[PDB]
Amino acid sequence: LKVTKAVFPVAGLGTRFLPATKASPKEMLPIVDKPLIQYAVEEAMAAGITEMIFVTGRSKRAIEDHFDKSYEIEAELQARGKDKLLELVRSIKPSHVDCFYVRQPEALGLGHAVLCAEKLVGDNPFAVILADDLLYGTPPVMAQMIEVFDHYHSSVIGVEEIPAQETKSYGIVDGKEWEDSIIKMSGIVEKPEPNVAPSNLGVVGRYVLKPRIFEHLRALKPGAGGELQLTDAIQSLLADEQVLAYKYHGTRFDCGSKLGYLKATVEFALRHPEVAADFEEYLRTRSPVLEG
Amino acid sequence: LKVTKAVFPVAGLGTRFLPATKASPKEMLPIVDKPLIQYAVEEAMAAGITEMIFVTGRSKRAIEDHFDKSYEIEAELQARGKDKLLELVRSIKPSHVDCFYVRQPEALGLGHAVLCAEKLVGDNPFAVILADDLLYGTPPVMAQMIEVFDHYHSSVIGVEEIPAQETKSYGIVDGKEWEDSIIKMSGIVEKPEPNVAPSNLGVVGRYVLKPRIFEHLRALKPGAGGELQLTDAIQSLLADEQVLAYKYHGTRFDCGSKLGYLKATVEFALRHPEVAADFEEYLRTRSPVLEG
Amino acid sequence: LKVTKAVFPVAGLGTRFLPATKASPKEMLPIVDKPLIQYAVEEAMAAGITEMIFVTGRSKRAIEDHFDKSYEIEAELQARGKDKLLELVRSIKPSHVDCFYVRQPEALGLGHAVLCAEKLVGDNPFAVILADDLLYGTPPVMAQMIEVFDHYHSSVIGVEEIPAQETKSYGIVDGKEWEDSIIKMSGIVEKPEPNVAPSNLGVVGRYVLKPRIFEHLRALKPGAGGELQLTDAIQSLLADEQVLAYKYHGTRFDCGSKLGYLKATVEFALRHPEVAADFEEYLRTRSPVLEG
Amino acid sequence: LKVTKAVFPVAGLGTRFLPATKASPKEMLPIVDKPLIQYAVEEAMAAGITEMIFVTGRSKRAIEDHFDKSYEIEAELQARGKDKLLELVRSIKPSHVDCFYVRQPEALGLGHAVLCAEKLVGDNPFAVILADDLLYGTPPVMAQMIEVFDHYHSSVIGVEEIPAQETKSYGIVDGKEWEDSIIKMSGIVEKPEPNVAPSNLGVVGRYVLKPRIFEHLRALKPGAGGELQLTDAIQSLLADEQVLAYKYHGTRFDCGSKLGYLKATVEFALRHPEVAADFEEYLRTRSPVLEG
Repeated sequence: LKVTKAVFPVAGLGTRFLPATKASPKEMLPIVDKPLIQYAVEEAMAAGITEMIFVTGRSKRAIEDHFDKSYEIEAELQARGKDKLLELVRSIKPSHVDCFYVRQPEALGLGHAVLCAEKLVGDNPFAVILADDLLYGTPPVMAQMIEVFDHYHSSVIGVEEIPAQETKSYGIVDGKEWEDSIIKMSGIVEKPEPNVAPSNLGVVGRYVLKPRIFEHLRALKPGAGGELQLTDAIQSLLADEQVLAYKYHGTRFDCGSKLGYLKATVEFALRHPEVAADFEEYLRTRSPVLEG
Repeated sequence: LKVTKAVFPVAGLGTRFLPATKASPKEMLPIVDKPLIQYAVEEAMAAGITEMIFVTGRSKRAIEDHFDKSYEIEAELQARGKDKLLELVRSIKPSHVDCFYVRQPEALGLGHAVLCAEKLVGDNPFAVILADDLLYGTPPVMAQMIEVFDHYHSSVIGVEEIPAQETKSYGIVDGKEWEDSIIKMSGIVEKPEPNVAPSNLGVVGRYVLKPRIFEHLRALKPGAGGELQLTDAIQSLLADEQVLAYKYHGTRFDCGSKLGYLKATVEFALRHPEVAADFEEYLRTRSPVLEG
Repeated sequence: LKVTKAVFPVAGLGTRFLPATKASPKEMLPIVDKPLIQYAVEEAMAAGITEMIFVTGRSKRAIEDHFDKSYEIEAELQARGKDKLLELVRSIKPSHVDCFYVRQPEALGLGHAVLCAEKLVGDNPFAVILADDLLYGTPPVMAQMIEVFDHYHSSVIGVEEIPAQETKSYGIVDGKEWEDSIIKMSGIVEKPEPNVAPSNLGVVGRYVLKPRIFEHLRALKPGAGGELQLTDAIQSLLADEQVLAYKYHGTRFDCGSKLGYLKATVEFALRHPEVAADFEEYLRTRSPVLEG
Repeated sequence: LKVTKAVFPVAGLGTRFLPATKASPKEMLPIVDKPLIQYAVEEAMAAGITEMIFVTGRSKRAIEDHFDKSYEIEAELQARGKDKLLELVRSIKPSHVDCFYVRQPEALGLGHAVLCAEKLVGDNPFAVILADDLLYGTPPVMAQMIEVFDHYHSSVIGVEEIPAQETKSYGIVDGKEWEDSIIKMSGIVEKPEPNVAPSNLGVVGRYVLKPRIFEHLRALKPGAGGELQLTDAIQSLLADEQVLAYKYHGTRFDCGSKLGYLKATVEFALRHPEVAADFEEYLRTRSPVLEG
């Protein structure tokens, strides 16, 4: 059983980024020169995934027009004779990668977004990648997680040791450590108060899910708006079969926050061949007072 | 004669920002949490301008959907009970500000973009603002320039002392200094070699133009694609009436370049009440090695 | 004072055409092979008008994409070598015609839509054309009305004799005939009861307005939703200066109704070079029974 | 093995409908008050199909916005208190129906569009429905064809008797009749000359295909542009397993042609609750002269 598909929820309101996210989801925010969602798709590609399923909401066109062919932009590029840039634009969606679109009509949360993709995933394991968790890993984090999935044939939840006083911001897993970095999960709890959290292992926006999850999602009684909690479906699933938590190696930038977006911008600029040296020299010599 | 209108060319390919500008013009790039074009519109508003004319090209919808009312986003905001954010979203286009759209069908340069707006400006003086020149001024730069225009009733070209070896990147003005910061222009030349440049005063993306400019634009024989050089029209205009260069005070970020975009991000983050303190402490303590 | 501008309110919900108008304004409905709004723009062009001002609302993109350039459609035509269809596509917006867009954020009616366009019209007389009134006239109706305006330099209201029992569907004018088909208006009333209507001359969706109309729209007490009844502004205007009603020659199809749209389709098909002869023969021989 | 999925190629350039199809695919053309593609989706729904796969090209947004939720149109309906029109709008995409989108970046024909959808169909039989073939059948034609598929578990090709001199416009099947209206196919040929055509049974835009078809599409030598002739893949398939042609009962309108579109408009108008009686009376009494 090989994972060839990834589901990307890309209806991010980005309240912490208004007004920038007025007309585009937060997953389209650029880090230096590349949208968050493209980093995420490239991470999926590095894990062997070739079918990208985008679950869109408002401003779907920012996502669609990013990955779909643009005749007008290739015209402008061809007209300016910019041949390297032409191939850069084509590489956003290589020929062997497919992009499919499905709608989440109402912003009803992650579990609902996953369930919307059910009949596009079919009877197949699949990745779920939240692009506002920007991850740097060697190899990429989803590639690490596909290694785990290929070995154990169990769902894999990406987790990270987080500060004990911040457990109210994370889903928190419980279980016994198995091998290095792998926890056989006995439970998952959504945003526990620090004094009740069963561990310091918080869920990050990376999952490999076996298709049985859809069955458990469908069984949940929804909330007020109709929200389905993916955590409740995961909790229900591990009662029936093995579910693993994987402590990935790498660095996370929480680009659901402006601070994390700024850290990501700084770190990736300093790795960017076009600007790294000049940007470092700028940080070293900048004046503290902005003159108007 | 009061300036109530501003023309914003917003068909920026952003070759230096591909792939981020695949589906949105470079003028929509965010600085922390606000698109460049919104900074520019706010600068025009600070100068008393109330009619915003956007000259669009590819991906016009990123611009239109930013300034036009969104029913879906206000629905999401109302559904989440986020009332301060609701007013933030409404303030993108205050009730007393109008936004009009006109097309530049082909990317044929700035003079062509200005001429496309002729019959929307009418027989009125108007501002031209290039949003990828991000300016910080107290008061804002266009407000400074409208002060000059209201006093002299002559076109005003925003200029800046630039390094002598970089004159090939700028239009360069010539003339006699009049009062503090004001040059009565005798000529303007597009991108001269350093050893021939008549001054070190380079044109930045800010203009106040009297409507006679349209006549001079129309008189120009176009280039290969049909490009019209605004510089040639300005050169032609000053032969007939007074045209002034204004040395504004403030700081410019060249956000047509990735480096300038990064400097702008850093400087405006350190002024941003939500992140300034944490971002400074991050810059002070960050590790030099990114761990994968 | 020549009329060079026309205002086209194109926020038509087409409740009578749902679900067809789900994602497109009713003014984009095709008559045989051409949208209603393109018939209206061609009528304006025949009257010498060269600036088209579209007051958009919901689904603005169907209108914008129709009149703006499309590279992808021209790439598909180019790839199929289909040549005459290129001149046809280019003819949708000839080089000497400008298209400008302004938003009516809330669908508040015709008088309000006219006021939204004020700063695009400036201090100029202008046509107002409701495209869901499809008019066939030789010469075109707006061309007839501009001839009237050029002769009298007064606002012109298009009218037609309507059945006496239908006056509650129309604005109804009153006055005295002055030359063949020209009424010097003494009054206008919005939707009178038949037994109270002062004439049988009902207003159709064609106007030539002098810019004094904007001051009269502002003087109006708004309706409960904020509507400004254009009829009441015309009533106010004619107290200060001459306003004329013009009994145009030609045929109207009320394409605000499904029945008028079908009649229009039949009549224009029977004049269409490609289908007229074959469609008439089909209407002559068609079987009344539809086999299922 | 039930058919739950239908593939709708909707990249139709509608060269015969320009300029109407400038900004909208021909499959969005309305018949009275409903787009062709919605008739096609309703026919699929009547056959028990619940996953609609749209293979888009140029102007994908007209198709997407038709089937996806619109908050602004529902806000305008809500503000006008128009209630039954809400159920009508919601009925465009009922809760139990999923809409998925895949791109055909280059307009390379039907067989190629079917292969583009392969990974959305998976290992499942599927319907293929060309919406510009408007079919009226009681029960609907795809419902008739699914009954055939459920009975024989073989691919089903929709066919109709066509005039012998028109075979160069059709794929033409050959075989032996097996039950009323069912032909066990021995061959199929794309557009034979009349004197060479093996039958008068022409293929219409309705198919039920088993997923073995994808392997046969891949085995085909591509056309000069990269096209894959679906007819040749069906010819290849029937050498390995049973393929049936089904002579449906009902009436076809070729809405790839302006004349068929007009006939469809007339016939469906004459069955429409709101206009049938009044439209028939207009056709009976209409004057042949159009007054200008």
